[PDB]
Amino acid sequence: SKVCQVTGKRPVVGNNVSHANNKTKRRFEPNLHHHRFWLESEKRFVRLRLTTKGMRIIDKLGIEKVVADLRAQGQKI
Amino acid sequence: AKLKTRRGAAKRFKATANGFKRKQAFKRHILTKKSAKRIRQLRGCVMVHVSDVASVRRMCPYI
Amino acid sequence: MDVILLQRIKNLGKLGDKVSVKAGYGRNFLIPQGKAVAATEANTAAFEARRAELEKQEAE
RNA sequence: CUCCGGGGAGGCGGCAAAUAUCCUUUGAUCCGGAGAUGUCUGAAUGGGGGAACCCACCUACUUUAAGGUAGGUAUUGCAACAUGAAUACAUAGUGUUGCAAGGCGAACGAGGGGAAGUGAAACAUCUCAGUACCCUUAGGAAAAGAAAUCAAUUGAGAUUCC
RNA sequence: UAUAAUGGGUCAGCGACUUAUAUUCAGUAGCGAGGUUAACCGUAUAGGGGAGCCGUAGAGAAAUCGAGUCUUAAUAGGGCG
RNA sequence: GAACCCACUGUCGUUGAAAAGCCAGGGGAUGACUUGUGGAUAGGGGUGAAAGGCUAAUCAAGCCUGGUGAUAGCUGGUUCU
RNA sequence: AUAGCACUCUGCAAACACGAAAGUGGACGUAUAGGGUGUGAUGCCUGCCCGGUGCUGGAAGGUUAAUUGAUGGGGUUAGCG
RNA sequence: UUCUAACUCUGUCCCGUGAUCCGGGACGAGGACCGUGUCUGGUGGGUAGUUUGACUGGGGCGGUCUCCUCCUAAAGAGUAA
RNA sequence: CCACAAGUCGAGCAGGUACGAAAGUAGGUCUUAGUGAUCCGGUGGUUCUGUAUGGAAGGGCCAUCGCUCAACGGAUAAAAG
Repeated sequence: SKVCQVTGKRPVVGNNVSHANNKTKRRFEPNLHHHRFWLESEKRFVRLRLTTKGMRIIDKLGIEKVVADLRAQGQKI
Repeated sequence: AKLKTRRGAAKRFKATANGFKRKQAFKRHILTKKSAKRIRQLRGCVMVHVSDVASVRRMCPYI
Repeated sequence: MDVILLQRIKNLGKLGDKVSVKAGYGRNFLIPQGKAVAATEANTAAFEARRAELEKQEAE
């Protein structure tokens, strides 16, 4: 399903609101996509399904820290 | 449950000692063509008519 | 992003210069291929602290 | 069916009488507590299947004939051990053992989705209503909870319910 | 509507202005410029519990005044009391 | 032109032998044919050599259970002196 | 409905259809193929109109969205009075 | 205009592996395009909820809908088509 | 005059004013048609209010502006068969 591995983001529900104030159900979806990251400590590429905010967090903290954190939550990377 | 006030009527009527007071219509706009006497005599509050007092009481049970 | 160049680059700078590059450039080319490192405090401590002279006389 | 305790003149459950064999003061029937046995289907878990059926494998003991008795054989997750590619180290993968889970069931709890009939004396904003319903999942309750909270004489002092 | 307008073949049994809360008026009882407690406690219809509510003052949109007040330059006039 | 598959005309039947038939005639009958068994498509959907046809004797939106005691300025009814 | 005819779309991970997606039909096909639309064996044939609506190809002038944020006008107060 | 390193391949080869799924590896062809998320303009009976007045010698069509003057109006006021 | 909401006539008092020598006359035009409630906003003033306090924003009061709401007491800002 559409879940970001780094942040846990998922689609949420909301409304389309028209000019006459008609309200209809809608969904907001994350900016999800697949990306390969080079893990040097393991000499391999890891493929993650994540968002652009996930990429920003990886840029901030390093891929090793993020991968260790995700493993600590029971994610089989 | 508790009786509920009709808020629209509550915004139009207030209680006096022996009745209800109200403002007068026809003073919101289109005022240039009206005579000075009508302008100054439609200004201020008057009393609610006895034929409408009962309806006002049912609409505003607590004032 | 801000990076410290591990080894010489044609236009960025030479052997330890700190430069700002577009995020994609560093994320996809420099960092995975070992031509630069992120300019964090720990990575800086690592770069000037010990391996600076090693990177230096590994000029080629 | 067994043991222990209670009880003391009858009893062999009911529809449901009747009869025969009988049991019982050497303590019956009956009552309470603790054990033993407990076919097949069903989460059903050795494989399959139109539920209560069809077909099996391995190990040990036993029989002499085409068997019997006892045990083991599901999946997933975790851990240990062994093994192990592309590919050199490794990794993926594979196997064994041990542990755990699945299913059912009233209401109450928490969370993920979420109408319309109706009212507005028409109807679209609004209402109905976060209701009905669907889904996931606890506990004897749950949730919340110890101020980046309120108040406005500078005062109160976590949460929950009336 | 005798109507050729509706309903009933007949009998027996069942079958339709309720309940809760709030409010106004009438009757009745207690107390009376006062009346009354709610949740809750309570070997519990008692006794405690006065927070709160209604009445005792009105005028003005309001600040404000108050047997007065609003309007107004006005102590005039006028409206609500 | 028989079996088999259809359904053009007429009488009968219409509280039927039958909730669609009998009888006398009629059309196709080696093909775009008829048929058994077992499967697939599910309700604003399916399928349709197309009639809004068919989807369990039900179809301009199947059936069942819930919202639900929907709403009805309409019709009926409303019991002793 | 039909064989026949015509227009049109589609260069293949085809157009098109089902589905939320994964994927599936088209098709284990490849413009002599596949989808949509109309006409309806065959004979003789199929005239005029591009003003309207649609489709196809141009053009870069006018108008216009999010985004961006130049200027101008107010609120507050250190200070000056 | 070049490039590769994000990203694409319903292209070839190798392995998991007894496998036209999938995953990993090696190539090849593409490539900052395509494509997806948020926002935003256009199009949008494909789909959905609804609206589409009253008087009236039946309804529809036609006419009318508010105000002023005269008559009907029966010597006060009022009085319908 | 009148269901309401509205509509009509008005002597007289105070302030300022115009024309008259003066007593005086003048609160639109001989009169009866020339019209639109409420809501929502705009503008000019204002000794009202101002969510800790001082301001301010916003609101109130007085004057005034925007409807062929003509189905003219006006069901929506927004509707044909």
